[PDB]
Amino acid sequence: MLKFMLDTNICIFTIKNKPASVRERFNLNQGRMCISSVTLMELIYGAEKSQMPERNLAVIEGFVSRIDVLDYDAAAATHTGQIRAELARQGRPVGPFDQMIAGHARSRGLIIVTNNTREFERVGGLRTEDWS
Amino acid sequence: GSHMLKFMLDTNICIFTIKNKPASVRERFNLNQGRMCISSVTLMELIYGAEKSQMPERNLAVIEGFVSRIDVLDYDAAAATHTGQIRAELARQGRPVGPFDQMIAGHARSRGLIIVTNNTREFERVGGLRTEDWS
Amino acid sequence: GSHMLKFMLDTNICIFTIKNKPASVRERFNLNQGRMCISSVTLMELIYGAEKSQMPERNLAVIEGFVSRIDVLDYDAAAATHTGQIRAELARQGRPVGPFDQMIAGHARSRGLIIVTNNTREFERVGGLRTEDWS
Amino acid sequence: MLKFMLDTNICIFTIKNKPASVRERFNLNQGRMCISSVTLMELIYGAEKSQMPERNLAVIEGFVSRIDVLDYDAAAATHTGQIRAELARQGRPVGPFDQMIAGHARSRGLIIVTNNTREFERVGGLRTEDWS
Amino acid sequence: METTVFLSNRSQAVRLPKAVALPENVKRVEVIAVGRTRIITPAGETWDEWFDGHSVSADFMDNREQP
Amino acid sequence: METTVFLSNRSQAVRLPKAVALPENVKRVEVIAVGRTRIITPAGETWDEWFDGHSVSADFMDNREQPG
Amino acid sequence: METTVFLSNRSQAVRLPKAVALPENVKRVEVIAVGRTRIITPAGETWDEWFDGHSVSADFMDNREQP
Amino acid sequence: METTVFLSNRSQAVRLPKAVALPENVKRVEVIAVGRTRIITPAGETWDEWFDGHSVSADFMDNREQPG
Repeated sequence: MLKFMLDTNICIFTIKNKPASVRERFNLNQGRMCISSVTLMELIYGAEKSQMPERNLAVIEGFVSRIDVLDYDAAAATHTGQIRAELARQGRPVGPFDQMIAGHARSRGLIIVTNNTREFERVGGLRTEDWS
Repeated sequence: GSHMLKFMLDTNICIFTIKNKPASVRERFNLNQGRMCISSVTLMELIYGAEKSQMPERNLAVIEGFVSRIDVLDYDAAAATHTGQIRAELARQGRPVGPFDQMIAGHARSRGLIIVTNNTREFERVGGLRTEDWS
Repeated sequence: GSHMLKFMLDTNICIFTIKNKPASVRERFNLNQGRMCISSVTLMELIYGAEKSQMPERNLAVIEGFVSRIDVLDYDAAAATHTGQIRAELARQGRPVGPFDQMIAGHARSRGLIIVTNNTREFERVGGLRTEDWS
Repeated sequence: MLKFMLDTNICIFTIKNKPASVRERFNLNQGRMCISSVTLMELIYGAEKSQMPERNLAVIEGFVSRIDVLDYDAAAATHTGQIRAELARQGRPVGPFDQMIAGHARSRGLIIVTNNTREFERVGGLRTEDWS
Repeated sequence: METTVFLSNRSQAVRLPKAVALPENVKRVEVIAVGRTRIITPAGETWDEWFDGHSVSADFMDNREQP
Repeated sequence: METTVFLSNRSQAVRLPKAVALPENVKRVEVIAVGRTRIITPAGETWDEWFDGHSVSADFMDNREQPG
Repeated sequence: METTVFLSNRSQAVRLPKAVALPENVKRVEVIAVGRTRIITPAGETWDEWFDGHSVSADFMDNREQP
Repeated sequence: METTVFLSNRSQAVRLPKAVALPENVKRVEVIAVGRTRIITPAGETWDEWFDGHSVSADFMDNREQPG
């Protein structure tokens, strides 16, 4: 029943600003959303370096407790290695965390939900949606 | 036995032994057979290195034979949590560490594994982590 | 959340706070609420301390209320494996550490937990282990 | 189907000497034996301090792979605390590892299989057998 | 023939007195485990509690800092 | 995880399945209403109350009996 | 009525040619997983392989060293 | 875990259940007879053979491309 994988940019976008349009998109697709553990790494890092780590970790816990967190396994690392090579043949620069997140979704046949679709635009074999 | 693992190989030591096949690491491999592993982060770098090489067909075959004799652990939630703490512990001190090496260190600290690395000077900036140089 | 745990309390710090209820530990308890745990080894020492006391009925009630606000982890195979390595690492160096403290240290090193202890000088003889003194 | 818990003394006795009478006792009771993780701690320690750690860890792995290893949980720690108090009211000295092993078996209703029964003799509420 | 006697399957419930009872429109409810607590929401309104509260400090993730 | 609400005796009751069940320590929970949402937490587990609560006898663990 | 078509349940087997085949007396067999390997023994003779080999050094656990 | 031996095609075969099953990497195992016991291990996984086996091309990972 898993269908969407939320990238890091859409999580920061949602946690900081709490948009109304995202709230209705979450309530309708509840039970079919997830994030890669790479995104969990970035969220935890942001809380630990902030000025109120315990308060911010509490908000992350309520966010994480409503979705699934997928482990970055051998298949995800395999697709990420192929994508990094596919991107090298062109002049397309992509961030290392975003590369791993994209290959993770492709290894599971999931749709990337993101904040700005133009950075996942150049990867072949995966679908993206803009929930901004 | 999953409780027989003791060492985690970083990406640097893997490239070093695959390219050169040195006798010193060959000895320590035979001694600690069945107790070595790598993170899926390291597997990603290796697979990418073969896919972009001049002979991806035969380089992938060598890597898969290398992985066939060790275990590959998934980068789970505990590994992600320790990497987040480590990145903040390093920002407080202005110590630069690469992103893939940061995830490798957090993955090993989450389960008490000893890091086998070629460049111990980069990993020694991490708190609560043991390293060994098998070169 | 099981992935929210960060600190493991040794037996010394538990006895220190239960007997004296100091304000300094009271502050650090409120700050790190929900992220603390003890080993079942520590739970054994506490339960034994109440059963042999002059008022076991009311001392057990206080301890159970203390345990009700933290998690108790089982001493599993990974904790036993790290304790075995630690006991050999210490015999090579002639550094004496008590048996219960040896099992507590191995339990925390197996999962990357920071040891909160009253006597940091005894745990600092263990390789790859972080400690903090909340007294 | 679990019935017996092997103490540390019987394991050292069996691994070092490999007795014939113990071999037939093991083959008949296969699938009903186990050890506490406290005993696993002592076995691993003995291999790591020996002169051939890797060879000795291999022998332990084959031994462990044929039985179950039980975690020392809250119930086991509870019975161990009671036993330590019960022993304190008398003049009965018992080793710390043996105390934890005894309380672990009592918390699970298991029979202690040991090398010399006279050290588990003074604990109340558990049965012992001598497989020497 | 020969069969067995058994007891029907139970489950752990919480009671809501009338001062904190839920409205009549909700016959199905979503439950979420956050640590030691649990959150009881209407079926299709599972995120409303997390959106209307649970604020983070203003400095949280102002810079993603991806190399 | 979606469940269903029923009625037992004179009051309302929410059905907590196995995956999100409470430990057996908990038989008393405090419930707070936030809009259409009800939040349940175990009762009486505040550190400020325990530090001021019942105290331990003067002889408890005056001697930790760790061998060595 | 309406039912379904399915495939019968398979399982992963290993073949033993005649040079390493087991005797005829063994119709039931115990399998044990040791790391990456697996050990195939007769039903009531599961420990014979571990007893007749797998020797430890003479210094192993000469002193238990329990405090 | 006790299983049962059968016959498939012209030879004998041992039945490996799910709990002690082999990974899909393994389709070829070496079997050695010790008395009445047969020991199976995956084939061709000796380090001394891999270090002397097929080598990697000269350009492989000459530049590890870790950003930073």
